[PDB]
Amino acid sequence: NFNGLKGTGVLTESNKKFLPFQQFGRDIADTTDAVRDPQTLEILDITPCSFGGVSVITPGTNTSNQVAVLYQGVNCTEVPVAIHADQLTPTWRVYSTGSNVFQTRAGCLIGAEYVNNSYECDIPIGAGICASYQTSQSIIAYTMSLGAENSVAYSNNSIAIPTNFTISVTTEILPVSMTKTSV
Amino acid sequence: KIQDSLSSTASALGKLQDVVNHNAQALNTLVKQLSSKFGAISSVLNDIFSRLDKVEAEVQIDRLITGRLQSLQTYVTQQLIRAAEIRASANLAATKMSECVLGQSKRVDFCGKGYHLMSFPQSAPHGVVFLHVTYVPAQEKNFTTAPAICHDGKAHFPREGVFVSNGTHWFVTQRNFYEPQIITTDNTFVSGNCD
Amino acid sequence: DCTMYICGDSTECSNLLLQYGSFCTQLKRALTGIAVEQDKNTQEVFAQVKQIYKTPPIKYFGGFNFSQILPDPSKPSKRSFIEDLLFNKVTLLICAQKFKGLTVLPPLLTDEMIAQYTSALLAGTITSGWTFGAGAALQIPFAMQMAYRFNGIGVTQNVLYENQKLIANQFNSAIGKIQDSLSSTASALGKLQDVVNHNAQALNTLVKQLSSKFGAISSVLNDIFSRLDKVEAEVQIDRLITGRLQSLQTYVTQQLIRAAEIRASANLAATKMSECVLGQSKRVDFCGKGYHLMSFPQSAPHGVVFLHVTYVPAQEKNFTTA
Amino acid sequence: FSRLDKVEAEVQIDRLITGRLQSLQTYVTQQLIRAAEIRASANLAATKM
Ligand SMILES: *[C@@H]1O[C@H](CO)[C@@H](O[C@@H]2O[C@H](CO)[C@@H](O[C@@H]3O[C@H](CO)[C@@H](O)[C@H](O)[C@@H]3O)[C@H](O)[C@H]2NC(C)=O)[C@H](O)[C@H]1NC(C)=O
Ligand SMILES: *[C@@H]1O[C@H](CO)[C@@H](O[C@@H]2O[C@H](CO)[C@@H](O)[C@H](O)[C@H]2NC(C)=O)[C@H](O)[C@H]1NC(C)=O
Ligand SMILES: *[C@@H]1O[C@H](CO)[C@@H](O[C@@H]2O[C@H](CO)[C@@H](O)[C@H](O)[C@H]2NC(C)=O)[C@H](O)[C@H]1NC(C)=O
Ligand SMILES: *[C@@H]1O[C@H](CO)[C@@H](O[C@@H]2O[C@H](CO)[C@@H](O)[C@H](O)[C@H]2NC(C)=O)[C@H](O)[C@H]1NC(C)=O
Ligand SMILES: *[C@@H]1O[C@H](CO)[C@@H](O)[C@H](O)[C@H]1NC(C)=O
Ligand SMILES: *[C@@H]1O[C@H](CO)[C@@H](O)[C@H](O)[C@H]1NC(C)=O
Ligand SMILES: *[C@@H]1O[C@H](CO)[C@@H](O)[C@H](O)[C@H]1NC(C)=O
Ligand SMILES: *[C@@H]1O[C@H](CO)[C@@H](O)[C@H](O)[C@H]1NC(C)=O
Repeated sequence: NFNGLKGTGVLTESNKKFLPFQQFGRDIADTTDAVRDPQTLEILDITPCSFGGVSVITPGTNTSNQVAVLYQGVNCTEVPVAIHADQLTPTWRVYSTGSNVFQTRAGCLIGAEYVNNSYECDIPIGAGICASYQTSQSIIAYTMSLGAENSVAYSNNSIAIPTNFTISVTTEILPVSMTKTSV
Repeated sequence: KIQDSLSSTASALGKLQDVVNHNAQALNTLVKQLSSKFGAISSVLNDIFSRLDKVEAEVQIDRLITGRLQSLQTYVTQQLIRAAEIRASANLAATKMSECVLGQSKRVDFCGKGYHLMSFPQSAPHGVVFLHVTYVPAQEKNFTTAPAICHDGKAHFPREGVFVSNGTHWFVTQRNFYEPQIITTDNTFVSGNCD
Repeated sequence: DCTMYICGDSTECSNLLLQYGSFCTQLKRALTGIAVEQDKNTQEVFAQVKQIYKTPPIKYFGGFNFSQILPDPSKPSKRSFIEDLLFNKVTLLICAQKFKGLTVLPPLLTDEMIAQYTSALLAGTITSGWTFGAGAALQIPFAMQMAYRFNGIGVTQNVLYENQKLIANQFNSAIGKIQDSLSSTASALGKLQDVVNHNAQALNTLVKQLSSKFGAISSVLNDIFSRLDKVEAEVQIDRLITGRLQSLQTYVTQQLIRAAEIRASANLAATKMSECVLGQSKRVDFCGKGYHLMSFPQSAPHGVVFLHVTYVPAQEKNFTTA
Repeated sequence: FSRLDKVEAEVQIDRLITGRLQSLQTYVTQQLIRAAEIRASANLAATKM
């Protein structure tokens, strides 16, 4: 509550150079995000808490109950600081330092360990990360791979004529109509 | 082998089950969505009339008869969208039933993931399945090429076929089977010089 | 999010939104359905192969100059030069002011793999030719291949024999001159940034839409609570929250239309990489404005650029027939 | 206005402005759906051409 400008959020230190008479600082959404303390000319910046949601990466509940959460684009050296509920919540706030925390371009995946060799992938994680439930079973995150780089002996005299074949029969499935409804 | 792949998993028929799933789950939300009060005093409607005077009972029922009136138009709007790609897949289906089955398609990878042979429709719930009989090449062998020749001091090039040799003679083969043949005047024509 | 856009940094609003319930839950499902298809497109446009090829260190392509399109190892990335200008021309404080939950999720694929997929195709279409979209690719040298693509027009192979030297060098000049035409102006790339301009100004309209009073006394939730009775406060705040939620449905119902037309360009570009670069296409004025030879794909920010190498006849003469 | 005073006619007239505004948003939406169908048929003619 600064001069009747109510709200909610944490306060930080700002380097903005307010004019002698200006006091509030707005943004595109016409939301106050920079106020000057009435007590002294110090400039404060108002920021929200840690946000962005959490995208848990779990196999089916038919299989084990192991998880590996994801934080959307947060440098999570600050998630332990933002967490004061470790005693209150079991197996949730403890994830601030769980398995070997890994850092991607889309925030830090927590609860899994990077592996070197590249396979096909199952669960799209983001920014170049997939996972699967393997090894003693745990969560392993890696980088995708269409396959081993097949080197072709390109040459100005080389060609390849197949000498056999196969007649595959694949099934393409197409919808043609939905259910007729009436209200 | 087809029947094993059909029973291999539950995702083989995932592109029809989605339609019945996405057009029966829509109903369930539409039924559930009338439990919301929309800021009124109660979800049920007879109690509103039996608890407040007609002078200001119309204020609240107005907020409720507009919430449902817009909770219902949203279902229609999402239904116009969902009927635009089915109309855009009954046109591709009425096309693979129009060229794969009514003849052979010269398109590459349209009626078959590779060179194409035939097609078959099998009627399915709210859809169709095409047993796209397809050709796919198998193992190969190595050869060296020379797209020219000159024998009688002048060019003489074949009617149709490449000049590939294994080490003994240059042979003629088509583009997806090793099928050689010796040089003969029947498949050979003179065309310009050989320099 | 359901609440980060309406009931952010407040608690008296989060309780009120819960009774509504199934509305914004449908919102999250709509924008999650769009997101998945945004990967079913790029996985289909480029990744129609099962082997990431790569050209050998030898770079003598049939006598035709190809350095422009094939990536140069000396560059930090295996990215072709044209993609440098292509990524340069396209333009993108744009996210730090989106504290309202509009968190642009990054694509699953990254720009290098998309380049890695893209370079596979030119690795494919040049080394393997028109038969690498049908399973096992077959190496094809680039010089004598023309005797077959030309053969699919009506001209005998003798065009590339009796006129090899003049035909061979002519294909060289046109390829190089295109780089200059790419550097001409911004009108050529008008069909890419229009997408990023359309899909970024919409976000800005959504964010500034929060400032609307929507008939309420105050545009901020905290102020309306502190100057009027609690029993009558229910209808006042409920007026505003419906306005925002109605305004949120307008934004999503525009993306459903937008996602339904990029799906067309995601299903026609999946053909020119399946019927056109993988075989001399025959849909007239579809690949080549004229009799067709082949194509050469490239990449771009949220789109694809093609270089359709067409064939247009030159000057003519008249005669007498029977 | 000529019958009911300004003090409360705002909410009374607000019930009528929202009635028309909801109708425009319906009319324009049906155009966006329709305009795609013509665009679909504007390319099944540009091909037969
Ligand atoms: C390359 O493929 C040919 C195809 O069979 C292999 O056979 C060699 O070439 C011709 C085959 O048309 C033979 O010439 C004729 O053979 C018959 C039957 O032996 C003979 O009666 C005739 O008088 C005439 O010689 C040739 O003999 C045959 N063998 C050799 C050693 O040249 C050929 O072996 C293959 N070359 C390779 C794999 O290096
Ligand atoms: C293509 O490969 C198949 C698979 O082996 C070949 O089928 C074999 O044919 C021979 C004689 O024709 C039989 O003795 C084998 O038992 C067959 N294999 C199987 C698995 O049944 C076929 O012959 C090959 N075709 C060509 C032209 O080489
Ligand atoms: C046979 O196939 C091979 C496939 O790699 C072709 O390439 C030769 O491979 C061998 C190794 O098995 C090397 O020793 C040769 O040096 C490769 N050739 C060249 C030109 O480098 C080979 O050319 C094919 N041979 C024929 C006669 O078709
Ligand atoms: C096709 O033309 C290009 C034009 O740049 C050639 O690239 C040049 O190659 C020479 C050596 O052949 C280098 O000295 C130049 O520096 C290259 N140019 C640039 C701008 O770097 C290319 O080599 C030609 N194709 C072939 C097969 O020689
Ligand atoms: C549950 O997982 C097990 C693997 O331990 C698998 O065999 C089983 O089929 C799964 N359940 C269902 C219903 O598929
Ligand atoms: C993330 O935090 C680490 C440790 O404080 C720091 O070294 C790194 O530069 C940070 N990365 C950012 C802010 O992008
Ligand atoms: C994994 O790869 C890194 C470099 O990519 C290497 O330093 C490390 O030794 C590798 N570890 C194993 C177990 O292969
Ligand atoms: C292929 O290229 C190499 C080097 O460029 C050359 O020595 C050889 O003669 C070429 N072969 C043909 C058939 O052009």
